[PDB]
Amino acid sequence: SHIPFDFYLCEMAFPRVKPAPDETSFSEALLKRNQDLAPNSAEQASILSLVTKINNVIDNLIVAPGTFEVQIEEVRQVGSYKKGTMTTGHNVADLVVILKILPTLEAVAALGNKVVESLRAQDPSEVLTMLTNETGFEISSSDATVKILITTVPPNLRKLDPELHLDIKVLQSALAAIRHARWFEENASQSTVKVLIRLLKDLRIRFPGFEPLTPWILDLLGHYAVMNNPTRQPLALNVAYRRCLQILAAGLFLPGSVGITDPCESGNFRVHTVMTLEQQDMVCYTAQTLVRILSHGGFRKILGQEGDASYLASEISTWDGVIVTPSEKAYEKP
Amino acid sequence: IFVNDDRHVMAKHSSVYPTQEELEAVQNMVSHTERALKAVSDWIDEQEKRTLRGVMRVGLVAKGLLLKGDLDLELVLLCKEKPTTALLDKVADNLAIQLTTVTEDKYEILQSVDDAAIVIKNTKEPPLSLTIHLTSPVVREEMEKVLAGETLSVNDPPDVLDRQKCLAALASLRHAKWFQARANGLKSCVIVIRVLRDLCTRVPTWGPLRGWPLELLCEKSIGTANRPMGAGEALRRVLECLASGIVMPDGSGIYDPCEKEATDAIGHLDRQQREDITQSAQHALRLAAFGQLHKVLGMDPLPDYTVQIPPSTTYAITPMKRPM
Repeated sequence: SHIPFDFYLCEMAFPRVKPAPDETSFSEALLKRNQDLAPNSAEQASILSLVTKINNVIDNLIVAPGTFEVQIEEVRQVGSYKKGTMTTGHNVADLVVILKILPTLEAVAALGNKVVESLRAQDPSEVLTMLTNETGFEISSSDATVKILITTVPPNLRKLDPELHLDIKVLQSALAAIRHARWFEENASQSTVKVLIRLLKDLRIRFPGFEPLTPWILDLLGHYAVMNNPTRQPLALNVAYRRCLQILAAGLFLPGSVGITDPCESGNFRVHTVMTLEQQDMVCYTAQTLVRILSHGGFRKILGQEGDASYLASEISTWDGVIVTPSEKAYEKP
Repeated sequence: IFVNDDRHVMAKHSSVYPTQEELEAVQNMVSHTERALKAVSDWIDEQEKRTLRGVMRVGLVAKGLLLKGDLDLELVLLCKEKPTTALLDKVADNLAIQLTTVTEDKYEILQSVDDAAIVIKNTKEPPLSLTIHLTSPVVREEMEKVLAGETLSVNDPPDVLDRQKCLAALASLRHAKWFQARANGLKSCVIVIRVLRDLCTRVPTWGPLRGWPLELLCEKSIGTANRPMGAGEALRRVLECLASGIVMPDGSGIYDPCEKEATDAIGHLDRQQREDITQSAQHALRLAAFGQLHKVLGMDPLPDYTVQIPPSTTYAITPMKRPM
């Protein structure tokens, strides 16, 4: 029930004595990094192409299944492709397919085969591969992959049997992905939010202290940082990026904190509680170190523009004479 | 929320709160001094028939921030005109006489023209030491006019007291009034300042915050919460504020509400000091979150607090109170 300190929630209470330093270079670096990370045109075209073809086939199966046994209630585009937060080099889109029937491994394989064969019938020259997996199946071209996350209608969930049916965890996560995509389209369809999330994804890769943060937590964190603020305008990217580090450092995701309530669940689920206490400590202490590094002008290292920087979170570093000691673990096993 | 943390903060608070013996000794000496000074004032006035415009408590005595071990008390003596060496000597001399109208306790009276002050020491061991700062609202006006490019027209005694010292004294007076108006009635604020004051003593990294910057930091950070907080949560919020980087060189700093020219109450910290304090609060925050606040407080794990001495009956002031 405790809401940790966030400077950007009460700026009027902390007036600046002197203007903030000029962050033109940081702002430029953030955009350059976003541009580096953003999918190129070829990637954008190949994923659009594959998603469209698959989504068309599935749409058709929905209206005109005919003899086909695996009946489909609905298909939705979800995830990074739908949110506009994809990263270059990972050209994968997700579709959620809600079956009317019980999702058996067998039905999933039949649907996967059915969809890819429809594509091959329409265009024999395009080489695709279709493999089933834990969550449904996936179809790949040489250039792009579309994952079909299978789930089912509500009746069937409380009606599930672990015996022959895809795991409940998988069916629920696919349903959550639809909720997330809907929430995102309505609440986080702002340029700066999508860019910040792409940058956070990258930050997490380069500083594995952030590994416990999940994609949904990053979505919510990016949205919070840009949008949740009394200027009633999206915060500028350089400001929101710093804010992400500050609020983590100030313990947004620590024990005692309300953190961020999941807007796609009932009733008031604190999203960060998917992390263990130890992981909460680590995410916090990693942000705490980076907060300080950023203050000493380490933005290029933080942004990944000066090679590996991961050691900044674990080793002492020096910045124009100032010695920075990384924040260290506080959590203790019971 | 944070029941265990409340317990530890309050236990720590008890450990640092002055004994009744210390508080009685402070009350005694402050009251004697205030009464003696009023007598000095009356005597000057009669010898004229104004010169001394009143005596104000500042610092730890005013704010209720005395802790076990504090020997230093402070008052501000307000003069109608800029105070002079002549007035300082006059006051110091007559004080020795007027004191005998209220007590037989022996007091050493030392004037310090350079400090624009009179220091009084009792004979207890260790002795309490009360500094009487002489100043006038006129010293600020003159300084302000100069900064505003105005020319001073003042037939000045050749011995006006150091304007810098006298300006600092008005500043401490501003702080005391601000403290009573804003910090005192802010739930948990005084308690947290007392505890963090002790922390600043125990942990040299925090030393540079001791006093006004810490008071401001605590009131601001605690006051920005959307609801009253118990001591455990309130302390945590101060830690979160610091952990967020608020005192780092590119942070907003802590705007001094008692200065007309925009002033950072922590602007005196160098880069390494800011770095160290930030890192320390960051670690303390996580210690608190993970059940180890006792380590921050320098204590072993456990198995209206604001008024320390009565307000002056000699120089009674109108009590301002932070709005409900």
